[PDB]
Parts: sequence; C-alpha cells; structure tokens
Amino acid sequence: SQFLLTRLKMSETERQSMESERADRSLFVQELLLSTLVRE
Amino acid sequence: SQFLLTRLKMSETERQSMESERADRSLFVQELLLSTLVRE
Amino acid sequence: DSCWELRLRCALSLFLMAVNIKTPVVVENITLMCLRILQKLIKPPAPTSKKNKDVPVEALTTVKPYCNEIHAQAQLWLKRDPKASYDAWKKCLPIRGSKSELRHLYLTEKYVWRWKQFLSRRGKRTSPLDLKLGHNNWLRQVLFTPATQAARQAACTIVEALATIPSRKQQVLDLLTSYLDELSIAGECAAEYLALYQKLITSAHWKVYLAARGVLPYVGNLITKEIARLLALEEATLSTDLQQGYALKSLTGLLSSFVEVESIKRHFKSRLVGTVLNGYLCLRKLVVQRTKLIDETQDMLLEMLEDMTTGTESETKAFMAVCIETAKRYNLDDYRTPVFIFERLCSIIMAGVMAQCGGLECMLNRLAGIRDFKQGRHLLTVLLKLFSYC
Amino acid sequence: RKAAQFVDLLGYFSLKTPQTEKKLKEYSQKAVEILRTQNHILTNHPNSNIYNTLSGLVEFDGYYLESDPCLVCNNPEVPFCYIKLSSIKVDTRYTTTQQVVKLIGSHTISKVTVKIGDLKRTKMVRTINLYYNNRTVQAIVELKNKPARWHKAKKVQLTPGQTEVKIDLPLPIVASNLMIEFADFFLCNACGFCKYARFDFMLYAKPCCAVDPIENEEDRKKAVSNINTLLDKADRVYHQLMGHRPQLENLLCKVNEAAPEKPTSASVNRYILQLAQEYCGDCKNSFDELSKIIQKVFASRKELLEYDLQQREAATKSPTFTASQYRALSVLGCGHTSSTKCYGCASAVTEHCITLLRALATNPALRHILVSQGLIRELFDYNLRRGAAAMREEVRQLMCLLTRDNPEATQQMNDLIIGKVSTALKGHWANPDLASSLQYEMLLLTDSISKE
Amino acid sequence: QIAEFKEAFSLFDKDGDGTITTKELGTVMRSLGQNPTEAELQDMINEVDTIDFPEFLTMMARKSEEEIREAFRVFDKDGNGYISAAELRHVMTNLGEKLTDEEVDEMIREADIDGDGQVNYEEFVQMMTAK
Ligand SMILES: [Zn+2]
Repeated sequence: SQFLLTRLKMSETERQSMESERADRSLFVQELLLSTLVRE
Repeated sequence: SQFLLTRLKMSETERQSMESERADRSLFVQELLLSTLVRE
Repeated sequence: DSCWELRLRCALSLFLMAVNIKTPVVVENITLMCLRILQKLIKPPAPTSKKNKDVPVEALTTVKPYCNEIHAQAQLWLKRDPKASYDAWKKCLPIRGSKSELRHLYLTEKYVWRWKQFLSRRGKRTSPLDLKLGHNNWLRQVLFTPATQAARQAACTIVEALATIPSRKQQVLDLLTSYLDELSIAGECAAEYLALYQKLITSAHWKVYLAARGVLPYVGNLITKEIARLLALEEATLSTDLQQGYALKSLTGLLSSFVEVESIKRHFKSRLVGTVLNGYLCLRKLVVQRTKLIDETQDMLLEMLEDMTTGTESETKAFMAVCIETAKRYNLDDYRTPVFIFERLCSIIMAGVMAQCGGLECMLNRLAGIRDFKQGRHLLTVLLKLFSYC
Repeated sequence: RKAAQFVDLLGYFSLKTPQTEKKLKEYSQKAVEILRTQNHILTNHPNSNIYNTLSGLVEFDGYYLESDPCLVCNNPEVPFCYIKLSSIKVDTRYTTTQQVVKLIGSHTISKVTVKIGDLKRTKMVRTINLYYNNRTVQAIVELKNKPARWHKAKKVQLTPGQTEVKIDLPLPIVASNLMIEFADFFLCNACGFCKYARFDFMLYAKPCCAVDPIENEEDRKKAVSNINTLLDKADRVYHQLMGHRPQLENLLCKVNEAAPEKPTSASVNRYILQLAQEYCGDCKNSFDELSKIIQKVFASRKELLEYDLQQREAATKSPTFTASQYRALSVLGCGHTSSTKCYGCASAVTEHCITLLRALATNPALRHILVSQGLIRELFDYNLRRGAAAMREEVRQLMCLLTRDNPEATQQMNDLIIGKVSTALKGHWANPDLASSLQYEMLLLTDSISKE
Repeated sequence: QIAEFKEAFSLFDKDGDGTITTKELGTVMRSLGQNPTEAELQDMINEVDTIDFPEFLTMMARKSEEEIREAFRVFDKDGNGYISAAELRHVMTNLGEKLTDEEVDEMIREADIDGDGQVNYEEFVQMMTAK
C-alpha cells in the first residue's frame, strides 16, 4: 500500500452524455447486425 | 497370434550389393556435407 | 474510448470470418468471445445518472430509426467506406423530438420519402436496405450449436435485444417461427431457443398475428411427422434414448399455448380436431417406446381434445364427420381405436347426423368385418350400444 | 470393436484372391470412403475438444460424456469366477431334508462344486437334486412351497464316501433363489445343524442383469410400473451426469492458459488435479450408474416384448418364416447395435480402417490406386496426431509404405512435411508451441528415411 | 379478396362482437402483407374514428390527384405555387430530418427541368408519376 504508482471521477452532465452515447452505439450495432441477416 | 494379417529374407549376393550401395551412399553424403563448409 | 469503431470492426470481421465453422474448438475459442463482445455492446450497463434512474435504454437514444429501412450497411462498413461510417449513418436519421397536423405530417413524410427515393434512384445518394430477413443465415447455425451452451445463450440475448420496435419484431418473429423445424434434429440443444420464442409471443396480439400467418397447420404437421417417426422407430428397434419425446412435448406445449386464448380456439377448432385426435390415438398405440414426456404429451393432447369439443351443432356435426373420416383409414383388424371412436360418439350422443353424412355404411362394414368373438367383444358391445342409441 | 476378425479375414481374402482392376478400384474406394466419413465424424464431435484435451493429461478408460449410452461400449465380455455361496447369501431356511437359499441378485451359474467335511459312516447322501428359480421374493418361507415354483436343474448320484462332487450344468442357468434336496439316503428345522456331515458350496458364476418372467396380467402391470420407475431414475441420473460439462469446460479453459502457480504428488498443478477428480471421479460413477440402469431397462423391455409376442401368438393360434426371418423378428437380434453418435465406436472403426489399409497397401497395384485416391493427405491431416501411441505409429508406418517406390508420392509427402515445418518455423519466435508441435512430422521423416 | 380481410378481421376480433380495438389496428394489415407507418396509423385512426366491418372495408378500399394537390399545398405554405428552398427546409425541420443547405439546394435543382430553380405543380406531378 506504500507504493506510489498503484494510486495513479466524473461529473453528472458528462455522465448523461456518456449514457446517451452508449445508447446510440447500441442502436448502431443493432442495425449493423440486422444488415447482415437481410435476404439475398 | 491368430490374426492372419499380422504375419504379412534376403540372399547373400544381394546382401553384398546392399552393403556396397550403403558404402557409396555414405561417401556421397560425406562429400555433400563437405561441400557446404567451403570458403566463400 | 474514441477509437471504438476500429475495435468493433476487428471484432465483427473476426466473428463473420469464423461464424460458419462447425468445429467445437473454434466455436468455444473464437465465436463465443465475439458473441460476448457483441452482447456487451448491444446491452449497455444500466444508467446511474439521477434523472435517468428509471427510464430504460430505448428512452435515451437521440435519434429514431426508420420503420421499414435499415441504413447501416455492414458490407461497405467492413471495407472502411467513408460514406458508410458511424457519423455518416447517424447523420441520416432524424433527431428525437389536430386532424390537419396529422394529415400534413403524413403527406410530408410520404412525399419526402418518395423525393429521397428518386434522388437515390437517379443521383448519387445511397439507397437504404429493405427490412426483409433471409431464412438461411449464421443465426440458425449459432442458435442451435451443440458445441457449447453459452454461445446459444448469448445469441438468444442478442436476438432478443434485436426486437424492440414492432417493425423489427415482426421480422424477428417470422425468422424464429421459420426455425421451428429444428426442434427434432437438435432436441435438447433447442432448450434456450424455445425459452426465447415463448417470451417473444407472450402477448395475445402476437399470437393472433402468427395464427393469421398460418402457423397452426405448421405445428400440426410437425407433430404428426414426429409421432409417425416415433411409431416407425418403435416398430423396428429396441434402443433407449433419454431425450425421447422432448421435441414432441415442446411442440404440443406450443400448440396448447397458441390455443388457450379465445379467438383462435373458436376459429381454428374445425381444422385441428383431426390432427389432435389422430395424434392421441397413435400415441395411445405406443406400448414399449413410452416415456414420461410421451405420457405428458398424451395427457395434454387429451385435454386439448376435451377443450375443443364444446360448441354449437354445426361444429359437432363437423367433428363427427372428421371422426368418421379417421375411422375410415384404420384397417378392419385392429380392435382398439375404433372402440374409442365409437364410445366417444355414443358419449356425445347427433343420432341422425351420420345418416346425412353417410357414416352408416362405415359401421355396417365394421359389423361385416367381424369374424371372431373372443377378440372382438368390446367392439361388438360398443357398436351394438350405439346402434340401439341410433 | 467387435469386428477385428471380420476385417482380418476381409483383408486376407482381398490379398489372396486375384481380381480385376475394377474390383480393386471399388474396394479401395469403399475403404477410403469409410475412413473419410469416420474422420469427419471425429473432428466435428461435440465432445471432441474435451476428449482431445483430456487425453494428454489424465488416464481414462472410456468416454463418460455421451448423451446416448452405447450398448456395445456398455457391455464388455465379463468372465466367470468362483464364488462361495455364503458370500452372496441373503436369507436361508432349512428343513429336514432340503435347503433353500436366496442370493443378493441374479447370477449366471455354470458349475457347482460341493465339498463334504466331517462326514460320518452313519448316513450320507446318495442323490442330490438341484432346483433354481428367477423370481424375487422377500420371505424364504413364502418360496418354501415345493411343487409349483421350482425348476429342475440336475440330479447327481454319489458313490459312497464321496467328499467332492462336480455338478456341471450343460447350459448356464440364470437364477436368484436355489434349493438343494437330498433324495436318496439329518438337518435341524430351526438352525440347520447337521451332525452326520458338513456341506460347503462353490459356484462358477458371474453377475447377471435379468428380471422376473411374466406369466399373467398383474405381472405385466408390475413390469410396466417397474419400468416407469427405472426410466425416471435413469432420467434423473442422466441429467445429473450432463450437468458436469460446464465445469469441465471451465477447467479446460483455465488449464489451457498454463499460468505458473506458486505452491511430490501434491506439487502437480491444482487445475490438473481438479480435472482428474471431476472426470475420473464423478463422471465415471455417474456413467456406471447410468449404464446399470440402462441395462436393467433393456432386460425389462425384452421380457415384456417376448411376453406380448407369446400372448399375440396364443390368441392368433385359436405364417411360415424362414430361418433368417425368425432371427430378424425375434428378440435374438436386438442388442448388438452401436449408437450412431458414439466417439468410442468411431475410434474403433478408424482403427479397423487403418489396419485394413495397411494390409491392402502391400499390393503394389492397390498401393498405386490408394495413393491415386488421395489417401496420403487424409492420413497426414487427420490420423497423424489422433489415437493411442500404437495407432499413431501404425499410421506412420502406413504412410511410409504408401510411398515405398513412388517418386510422386514421396515428393507429395515431402512437400507436406516441408511446408508445415516452414510455416511453423516462421512464427516459432513469437510462439514456441509452433516449434514444439512438429514432433510427428519429424518422426515421419525419420521413419521414411530409415527404410532403405 | 374480401374473404381474406373478413378472415383477418374475425381472427383479430376479441369479444366475438364483430368489432376490434384500434390499438391492434396496425397488426391487422401488418399480417396481410402490407407495412404501414406510425403516422399512417394515426392518420387512419383520425379518418374513421372501436371499428366495425364497414369502416374497415372502407379503409382497405383506399389502401389520386387530390392527394398530390394537398401535398403540394402543404409544401407551399405561402400559397404562391412555388416551392422555395426555405419552405423545404422548414418542412424537413418540422418532420425532424437534418440536412445541409447544399444538399437541399441540390435536391431542389435536380427537381427542376425548366432551370428556374423552383418546383412547379406540373414538375411535382411529373416527379411523382416517374416509374
Ligand atoms: Zn459405442
């Protein structure tokens, strides 16, 4: 616990932004996966 | 020991020929190995 | 991080390059990892922000996908196409937001869509794909793979998440229904897939929509084919299988689930009585290749038969007609199934309807075919009882 | 594994009979096709990864992770043994001149050796009668009834003063309760003490899986109920057995990493110990219980089906069949077929294919046809690294023999070896397993060179 | 053709009274091979409205130049008969779409054959009838 290097926070607005970005990334991956199942 | 397929001789002149051929094959391999140690 | 797209491209390339290999070592060591990566990306962790403590994931997106098109295109995306990137895709979607207002919105959306279609048709704008899912893919391969169960579970989670807006859910349900015939080939390995399917149709209107598309005859045909295979196997060999009757049990349970609600029970009873009656008789014929699952299937089939045989006079007449129809095909030497048919008829006694349908000659030939008394006492007793009834 | 003699004879006859080239081509095609099909089955088997990883770490006899138990692999050839009658005893009752015994279970008795000690001249036994039955009862006095419920086995007459007698049975008997009667000339009715002599019994028997016969309808009902109970127990045991697979795959995944652990039979890696305990300790016990229950179910089904056939024939008697049709219809041809998805049986078929191909390759024309089929690549890619050590050496010998005097085949084999070695050596630096997984290619090269 | 619509209506009929709920209205013609949109669905609810067979048949029978004229009137808010880039931008913003000035200008320009940089009623009619 005395090692200094082992010890080498986020606000709320950026938390909302991160959650929204996670949402759009999920939607994009969903549509990308749907695109590979289309009929040929 | 009752299996038939498990049981599926050489004369003297062909033995002499085989020993001679072994001798020349040995000599050829010797010279082939000596050829790779020459100066460059 | 900000380079997430390149990592996702690597993962997806590895997934699609190694998704069609049947070897268990590849499924366990390559496909499962890519499936877990995709599952983590599709289903993000629950939000912790104070405002968004209650709302789900679908309520957080800043754009709204179109109902009947797919704008993301994987074939160009995997080749590093600047016109098919993530920002390019997100730029093509609209931001999340009286009678005349509704009308104006309708025609504006419709004719703007037509304008864009013409612009893509003649100009240079990229044309979105159509939402029509193929019936042969990697999805059926992954959903029923016997190499490892975790791959099946991850695929089930992915396909469950792929069905959120009803436009996609309709196609997803259609594909899963098409996958129904894999139950017999992959008996216990389908345990996950079934658990997904029943969850996706847990609402009444989806069951009714599937019924309208002609799924009840499909399940009936599958059940009859499985019962016929069971009879053929019972006739020939004497092997023991610890999984016998799983697929038949699952299909019968699914049919009972489709029937429990009122509308399809009332509508589709006239077309399903013959199948259920024949299946019940054939299952009762089993004497050696009988297990607990077959017993439960027979019990449920009997309960279904009891439930459907309750209605007006026209349906009772139709049921009698189909009962005589199934009595016709049975040969004159067996003395078990006709006894059941005729005691059922006498219990439901109706007495003159078979005069109209012409079933009298059937029972006349049944009397004429009796050449022995020791082995035909029950048939004679029931036939005489119904003759006195008639 | 039952077809060793058949493939032996097939190879010998194919080697001795001179035949046209078309017949030789057809025969070689059939052999190679069977080999290819078995290799394909083996490489895609759901349990193939687990068995392949387990082979090099633990020592195990059978494959205990099979969904459908295989009658061929579950039924080894058990030999007879000499068992003392008292060791299998459960309950006994004596009368004045008879002795009734019940055993733990059924047994296939072949011979009975009876020993006499402390005999007295006052009275000895002149005739011994043996009786047996295979009906299980809980009370000996219940089965004491003489006439109806016993079957004759053997009557033996003794010369006066005999000390040991060998009651041989020409046909082995499947018995659960036994009776011995002294016909021509003693025993305590309560304890069975005999003052005239002392009798000891030996049996040439082995454990047998059999059930009570069916004679009437309530016996059929009891058989049906018992078979339902056995099926339920088998289902429970089968689920308990198949529940072990996720833990086995987790342990395999952890072992594959091969991370060093810091701490001589206890100094082996703990994950290897856990793998051995999980497979050879618990899966083996579950598999054995499942096989026992499956055998009991099979015997019960056979008895029930025989009774049904007899009853149907009796009802019909109030169609000639040829000799082969009788065997096809009857219960004789019922329990000699292997399961379709069986790892051990596919391995045995591959062994037979390798042996037959080794026999066939000794004909130069057949050798040329086989190498034209493309056998060398199939043997190189599949059978070099799979099987026991003896099988691997036999495959190496067959591959060497296939190129005995064919420059093209030798060039093909050398190309395969050189390509694999170069491909591995290119990435040897970043992965040493590539350099250490060339032992079979180099062994093949050594074997090919050592044969002039 | 009436038989399929009647069968679908009856199959979606819950209480057996010959009437369904409008919440399941989209599913009825979603099962018939047609694919509607949410705005289409609210419009269809508005036009008629619990629906009985006659109204359902009326809705199905309408599944005309009056529609094109109404769309042109909605596009031309000022009623001047000419569709400016500003009007199209306002319509797109109301619909929620996002577009650039260059893209909208190119769309308007590709919609003009006369070279006047404006959309006429005849031009829109010809664009709609293009096959
Ligand atoms: Zn086997």
